[PDB]
This record gives sequence, structure tokens and C-alpha cells, in this order.
Amino acid sequence: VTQPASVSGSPGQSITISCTGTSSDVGGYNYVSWYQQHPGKAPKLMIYDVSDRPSGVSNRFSGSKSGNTASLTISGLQAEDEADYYCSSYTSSSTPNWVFGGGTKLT
Amino acid sequence: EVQLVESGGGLVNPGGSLRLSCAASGFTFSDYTIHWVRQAPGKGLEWVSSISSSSNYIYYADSVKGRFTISRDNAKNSLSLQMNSLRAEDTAVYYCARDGNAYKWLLAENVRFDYWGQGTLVTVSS
Amino acid sequence: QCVNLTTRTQLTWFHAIHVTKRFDNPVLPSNIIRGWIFGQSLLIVNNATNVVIKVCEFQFCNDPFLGVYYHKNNKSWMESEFRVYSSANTRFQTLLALHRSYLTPGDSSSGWTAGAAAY
Ligand SMILES: *[C@@H]1O[C@H](CO[C@@H]2O[C@@H](C)[C@@H](O)[C@@H](O)[C@@H]2O)[C@@H](O[C@@H]2O[C@H](CO)[C@@H](O)[C@H](O)[C@H]2NC(C)=O)[C@H](O)[C@H]1NC(C)=O
Ligand SMILES: *[C@@H]1O[C@H](CO)[C@@H](O)[C@H](O)[C@H]1NC(C)=O
Repeated sequence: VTQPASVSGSPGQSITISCTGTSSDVGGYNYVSWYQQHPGKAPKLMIYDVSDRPSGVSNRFSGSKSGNTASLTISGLQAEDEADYYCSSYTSSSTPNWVFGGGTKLT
Repeated sequence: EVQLVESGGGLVNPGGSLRLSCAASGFTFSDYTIHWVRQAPGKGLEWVSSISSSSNYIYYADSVKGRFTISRDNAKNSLSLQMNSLRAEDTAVYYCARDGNAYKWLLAENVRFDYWGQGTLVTVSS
Repeated sequence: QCVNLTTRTQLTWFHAIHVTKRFDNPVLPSNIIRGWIFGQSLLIVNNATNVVIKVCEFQFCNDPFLGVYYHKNNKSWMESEFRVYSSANTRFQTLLALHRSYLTPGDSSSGWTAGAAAY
């Protein structure tokens, strides 16, 4: 699972974080989820099942998927959003397991 | 409020062993699958293992498979992880997290982590 | 794929109720009852659509059953599970259907209930 090392943009702008896998990971499995980790803290679930959003999460966060690449789009970028965003998915290769992407640092 | 509290972290020598555990509260322990995830300092997240509510379905990452043993006591709302023959490469912060998918009989492969504990650091060195 | 069921209270009358939680389907010498296993072995099972009668070298599950899922989205009861045997190249066992719904969280072994039944 491949992610951008870092993304950035002006406040108020919409930033898209890509997550590229393969057919056995992202393409054939709409189980992609995204987690926001603040420094020194445990990660929070932001998006699951590609686009679904947990209660308590702001509506500025939305997910999408096409081909073998999943994306997290953050609208109305706030300073508060600075965090490491991890892409998680199920991989059916060999023995069933779950993986995370490298993690994208949002500034 | 849903909470998970990890305990049993600390410093160990390579080749040794360490038991981690976390207590659950705020939800029905026996209704959810609980996963362990580790994060090496300066690195991203890596899934370690998972144990289903019945304890019948247990999965391990290949990197720990054969060394780690996971078990849960539903009566005590307590999850334990026994790490044997550990190495310097296993230094990481370990978290226990609640699987948001309460219906593993429908989509066992579909995993999300709704709640995370604070995490506990395990350091392997001397 | 076979699965062993758990979370069952321990205590001819056979019950499959959930208030105490029971699901009696031992090996003996709402349409919950679906069929029987006898024993090569004979399988007589009434699935959601057709009655199936087969004789084969079955490798039966230690705890065989069928399952019906309740979809709250359309209030539809649909048969989704058939976990009787892994292969099919004096004693018998009764095949009962399980109910699974949003009210039965857990995994394949514990995430279930049962409609009132007896035999
Ligand atoms: C399902 O259960 C069977 C039977 O195992 C017994 O009942 C279980 C609920 C539990 O109480 C076991 O300890 C009991 O022994 C399992 O078949 C046995 O599996 C073990 C390995 O765990 C093996 O050593 C035995 O030889 C197996 N028994 C036979 C007759 O082969 C089965 O693995 C369980 N899992 C499935 C497939 O649902
Ligand atoms: C009911 O909804 C479920 C979930 O979307 C679907 O899988 C099932 O096929 C639907 N059944 C009917 C009769 O619409």
C-alpha cells in the first residue's frame, strides 16, 4: 500500500490523499479506512468502508475510490487537521491479513 | 464512554518474553473482535494480531506468527498478548483496538478500528 | 466452511430457544428445523428453495447448521449460510437454522440467536 509522504495546501483548500494498492487489496475490496494520528496520541477512525463516516467526525472528511486507488479528501482545511493520515485495507494475498500504508503527513 | 487500557509494557532483553494486557470497559467485551497494532518510533502502523469474540478465529501477522500468542478472558473483560522470543526489531508502541465491525459473521474481512487504547511502549535492548 | 457454535447454556425434549440460550442439535442413536443427517452418509435438508436428498462420503461439521439473515433495511429474511459439510465425494443429527441480525453482534460462533423451536 503506497501513500504520498506528505501533502499540504492553504487553509480553506481541499486536499486529496491518495492510497494505491493492487486488485487483491484496494481494487476488489471496498474495506478501505482512514485514520488520523496526532503526535503522541492514538489514531482516530475518520472514514471506513471507503466513504462512510463515523459519528463524531466532521463532515469535511469524505472518502472515495476508483480503480486500485483510494482517496481521502479534506475540505475546508483547518490548522487543526495537521496529522499523519494512515490508509488501511484488507489484503487477500496468501494468508488473510490487514495492512496500513506508509502514512501521509498533512501540514 | 468506551475505553481500553494497556498495561504490561516496559524494558526487556532480546530473547526474553513479555505479557501485555488491556482491560475493556464501556461496551460489551464479548460482542467485539479486538486487534493489536504496533507502531515503531518514527514509523507507521503495523497490524500485529487479532482475536475474535469466541476466540475461535485468531490471526497473526507473518512477522510475529509463531512467536506471539493471543488470548482473551471474556469473564474478566481482559485481553492478553504473550510475546515470546522477542527481538530488537519488535520495539514499538503497542495498542489494543476495538473492531468497529460488530458483524464479523457477515464480512469477516472487513476491519475498522473504532476505539484505540492509549498504548504502551515495549523496548527491547540492553 | 464449518464453525463451532458457542455461548450455550447447559442443563425426549430438545429445545432451541433464546430468552437462557439453547440450541440442541446433538448426535442421537419459524421453520427452524430443516433436516437430518444419518450415518457413506445420508443428508436430507430442506433449504430455502429446494429439498435436497444426497448420499455421499460427507465430511460433516462437528456442529452443522443453516443460517438465515435478517436485513432490517428491507425487513427481509434470507438464507445465507449452509454449513453442514466440508466435502461430499445407526446415528443421526438434526439440522437447525440460526437467525442472525443487527441484534446478534459477534463472530460466526457467537453472533447468533434462534427462533422458538423444539423436537
Ligand atoms: C470444531 O470442533 C471440533 C471438535 O473439537 C472438540 O469440540 C470443540 C468445540 C473444542 O471443545 C475442542 O477442544 C474439542 O476437541 C474440532 O475438531 C478437533 O480439532 C482439534 C484441534 O483444535 C484436533 O486436535 C482434533 O483432532 C479435532 N477433532 C477431530 C475429530 O478431528 C474442529 O477443529 C473445530 N473447528 C471447526 C472446524 O469448526
Ligand atoms: C435487502 O437488503 C440487503 C442489504 O442491502 C440485500 O443484500 C438484500 O438482497 C435485500 N433483499 C431484498 C429482497 O431486497
